[PDB]
Amino acid sequence: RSYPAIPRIYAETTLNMLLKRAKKPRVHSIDEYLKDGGYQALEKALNMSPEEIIDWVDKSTLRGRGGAGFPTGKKWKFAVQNPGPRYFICNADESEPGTFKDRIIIERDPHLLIEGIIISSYAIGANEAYIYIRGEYPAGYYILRDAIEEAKKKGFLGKNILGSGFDLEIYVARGAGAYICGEETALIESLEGKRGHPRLKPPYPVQKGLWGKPTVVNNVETIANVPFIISMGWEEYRYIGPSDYAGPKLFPVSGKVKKPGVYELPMNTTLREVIFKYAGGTLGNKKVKAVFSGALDCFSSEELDIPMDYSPLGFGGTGTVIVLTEEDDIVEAALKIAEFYEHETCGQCTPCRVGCYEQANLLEKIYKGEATEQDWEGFDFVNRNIQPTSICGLGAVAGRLIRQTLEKFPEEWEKYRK
Amino acid sequence: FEFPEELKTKLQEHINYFPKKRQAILLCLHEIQNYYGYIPPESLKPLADMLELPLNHVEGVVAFYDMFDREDKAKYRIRVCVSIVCHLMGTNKLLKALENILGIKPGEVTPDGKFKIVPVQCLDACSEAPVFMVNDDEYKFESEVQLNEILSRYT
Ligand SMILES: NC(=O)C1=CN([C@@H]2O[C@H](COP(=O)(O)OP(=O)(O)OC[C@H]3O[C@@H](n4cnc5c(N)ncnc54)[C@H](O)[C@@H]3O)[C@@H](O)[C@H]2O)C=CC1
Ligand SMILES: Cc1cc2nc3c(=O)[nH]c(=O)nc-3n(C[C@H](O)[C@H](O)[C@H](O)COP(=O)(O)O)c2cc1C
Ligand code: SF4
Ligand code: FES
Ligand code: NA
Ligand code: NA
Repeated sequence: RSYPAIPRIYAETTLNMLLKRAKKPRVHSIDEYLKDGGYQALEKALNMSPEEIIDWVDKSTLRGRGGAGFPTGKKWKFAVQNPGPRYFICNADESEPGTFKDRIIIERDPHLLIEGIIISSYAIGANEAYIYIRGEYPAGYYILRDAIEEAKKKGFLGKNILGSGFDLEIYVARGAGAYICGEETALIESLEGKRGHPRLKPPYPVQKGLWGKPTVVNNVETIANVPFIISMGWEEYRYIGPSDYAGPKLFPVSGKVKKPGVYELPMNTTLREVIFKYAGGTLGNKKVKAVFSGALDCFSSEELDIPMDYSPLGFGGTGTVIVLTEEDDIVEAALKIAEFYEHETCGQCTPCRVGCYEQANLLEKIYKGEATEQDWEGFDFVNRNIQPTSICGLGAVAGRLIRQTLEKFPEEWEKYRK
Repeated sequence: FEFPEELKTKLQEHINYFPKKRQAILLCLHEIQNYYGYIPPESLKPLADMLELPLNHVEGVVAFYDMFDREDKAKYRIRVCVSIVCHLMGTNKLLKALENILGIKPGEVTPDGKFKIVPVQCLDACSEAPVFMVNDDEYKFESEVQLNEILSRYT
């Protein structure tokens, strides 16, 4: 059928795995997927025990592609130590600034995700799975609904899948404008028909999630890896990139680069190589001033030689690379980040609620040169005090990137103080 | 207040889709906004009954989720990203071109009720900045001439 218009995001791969089809900016339906050996991994998995599938995913070193980098096999193991029923959730809320890696899987190769969801659901003994896709991805929603019907038609979903005795239905829920609904416990609250208010953790969803039952939440890109682990085996999967941070990774690159788009690269790729080797360097060959890792971290021009892996000295996060060049005002950019957090705090926690608002309100006065001495000292104080009592990662990091700009670009901030 | 049957049928479908009726609330509110060009306050009492939820639950959900609008009927929502990357790559040029063509600013509706500009956070098509949506359709802004063509397709 006809889907809503989607910008044709550039996609390029050195590995030809996650982007084997998704490098072409169009829907790949089940026949094209089946032509490339699609759903043969699912058939292989259904002839293995759930325990064996968990072991392979564990041994693969697969880590959470949603941005926290939690070991995927280890998450699954925690779930299956708890009595059922269990639920599997695909987090497709993708709302971090500069982060458009998941949407090109959903919109272009939806069967890669669906095959991933079926194998993972089988592995953890979940007979009911959910995709929660953000409201502002309507095309992704219709593409997934149609893809799931294709899968049903071919007997990859429903009861007794391929004579295995494994039953699965995948339900597609839509968000309605909240960044916070991507936080796994807020997502679960939204799936239950409520406001997206994060839950105090522990318990983690794997212990108490959807209707209080053991629940695995995994990112789109994480799940998309599962068919490759089963198809190749974990040993071969681990040959891709460095053996400690193995597998393909999607790097969404935007801002002041010549070739903005998504790059499928191994995680031993450096930040400098992503910008200059793959994304074609900077617009007008201007010097890199900073890289925003979404709204999470700010890297200076002195930090471009870091691996794009989940190591302590690594880039980590979503792999999101927003490039600022020498003429981009860091305080203006900091203001845009403050405005984001102001708009998205759910308000449950007092220092998050007032701090996200005050950080944005004071930084705007600073940017416009209307800040009193009190507002300056106020801004510094609130930036340092959004985190206390926070029950989710939003409050924990709402000041992080802006603090990093204060420490890495003090001369620019001082201009705004005088 | 009663839902027209063609709308009620869709709402019932969504309510029958998930294992529990209350899981359908966001899809139902999307469906209501799609039909009326906003959420009419009067629609929430009948929806609560179909969802078997208290009204105050349903009203709290509509208030929480930024896509739902109870204030302004608009046939077409021009969602304009005002986040970091689109701001760097020319959100202001896009807003200027929208005012030149339609005569309105963020938050405002055209006098015919056809177009409302909705400032939104990152739509995550940042490589194609600056980004906007017209209802479900999503585009890179190139120039006023290109924007005029795109808007010409919404009648
Ligand atoms: N992709 C996107 O669009 C967005 C991504 N993010 C990312 O979200 C990240 C923060 O996420 P969180 O879920 O708060 O991180 P986290 O590190 O607290 O948790 C990561 C995952 O591991 C699980 N986990 C952690 N400790 C566990 C334990 N002891 N037992 C069992 N399971 C455990 C959690 O349940 C979760 O599924 C950031 O790094 C950011 O990059 C944030 C917003 C949007
Ligand atoms: C405020 C907030 C928003 C989040 N949004 C998303 C999101 O859109 N997508 C996502 O996959 N993870 C998101 N996360 C991370 C999830 O809580 C969770 O770590 C992840 O979905 C688990 O999958 P993974 O282990 O495969 O990375 C968010 C976290 C926070 C604190
Ligand atoms: S830290 Fe902020 S976003 Fe997270 S639950 Fe508390 S108030 Fe809500
Ligand atoms: S910053 Fe506008 S789409 Fe991401
Ligand atoms: Na096709
Ligand atoms: Na084996």
